[PDB]
Amino acid sequence: TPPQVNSILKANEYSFKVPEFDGKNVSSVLGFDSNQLPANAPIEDRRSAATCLQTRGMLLGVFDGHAGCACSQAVSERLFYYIAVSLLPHETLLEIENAVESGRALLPILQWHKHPNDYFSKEASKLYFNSLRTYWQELIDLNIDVKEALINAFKRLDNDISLEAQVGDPNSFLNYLVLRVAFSGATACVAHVDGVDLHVANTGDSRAMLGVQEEDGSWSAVTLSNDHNAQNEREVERLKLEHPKNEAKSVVKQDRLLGLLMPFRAFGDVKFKWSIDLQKRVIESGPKFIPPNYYTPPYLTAEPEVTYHRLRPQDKFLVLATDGLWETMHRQDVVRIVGEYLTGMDQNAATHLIRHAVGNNEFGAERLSKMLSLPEELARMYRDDITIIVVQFNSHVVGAYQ
Ligand SMILES: [Mn+2]
Ligand SMILES: [Mn+2]
Ligand SMILES: [Mn+2]
Repeated sequence: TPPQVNSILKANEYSFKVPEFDGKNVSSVLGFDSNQLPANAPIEDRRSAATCLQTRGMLLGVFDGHAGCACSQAVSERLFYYIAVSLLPHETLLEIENAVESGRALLPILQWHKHPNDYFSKEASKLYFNSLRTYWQELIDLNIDVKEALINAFKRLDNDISLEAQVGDPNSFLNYLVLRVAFSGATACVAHVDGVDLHVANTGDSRAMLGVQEEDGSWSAVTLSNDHNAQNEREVERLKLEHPKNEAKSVVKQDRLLGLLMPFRAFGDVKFKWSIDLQKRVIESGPKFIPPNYYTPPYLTAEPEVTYHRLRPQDKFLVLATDGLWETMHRQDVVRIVGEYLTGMDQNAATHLIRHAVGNNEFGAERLSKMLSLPEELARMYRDDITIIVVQFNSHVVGAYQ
């Protein structure tokens, strides 16, 4: 039914609006819309959005999980904390560690903007907090480039995931959870926006795209991330020269890392990072396939490619999305749809994008009822998990920067 279509499409619909100060719109970001449509019964995509409280920037992110949702969920809830901590000066690190030790009031780090369906891990909260505390203690003892902060946050979260999987936990559920997190994988495409400065750290084949309105009113897509997959020449060459000459033919086979992985960068997936001996010892330690040509590991990295963009008055919005969207529509179509929607040319841009992606026959927003009527088993035969965040910028505030 049409109203059933609306009920299913709007189930995960979410919107946030940056509050006005003194009755005026003062942020470079007006707000954002986000939505998810699953293809797998337990959806393996994740979305996240928060505002830094000790620093000013806002973080938004999409994460495409595979081999389960454990790693996508973990990254969804931890990466922003790692980034925030990496962005803090020594003064705030000291204050946080002192409040932790002396048991005083904890300084707040992030204000999350999460749909009710989105959740944190209750059972792992203490483990995650302990790991992040170790991280910021190391940062203290080691005593502000945003690009390098993002890179180091990504790398440290991945390394902590590996170490936690190795360490286990006395609680059986926690012990199996750390292993599930390390053994599954997740992409991560994250935007950090501080006034007019926009950084995009990308790890995998999710994508961020800027919508730019030209002087004539037409719309144009500007890429802010490079899909890390077989179609990326620089990525294939990077993989090639990261290993000896004998492996130039096997590092990428059938457009896959070692003939297996579609994304060439991701969190978790320790099967492509750990040594054969470490994998064997961990598998036999408690609660199995070694990739082919696994000679000089690691082969996979979570380290992101970081792009920087100074927002301009013509930069109207930014679309973060998993490949569940980008595989369905051309970039130009995505940005044209979103721009026409936001210019009043559905009360949620991401929901409208989903409506187009699923119910499309040369852009006719029909088969939507048929596609949304399919159960878990057949849904993944026609579509992938779809996750979208549309951030709308405040062009007046952006132009105020000059
Ligand atoms: Mn996936
Ligand atoms: Mn996907
Ligand atoms: Mn439409």
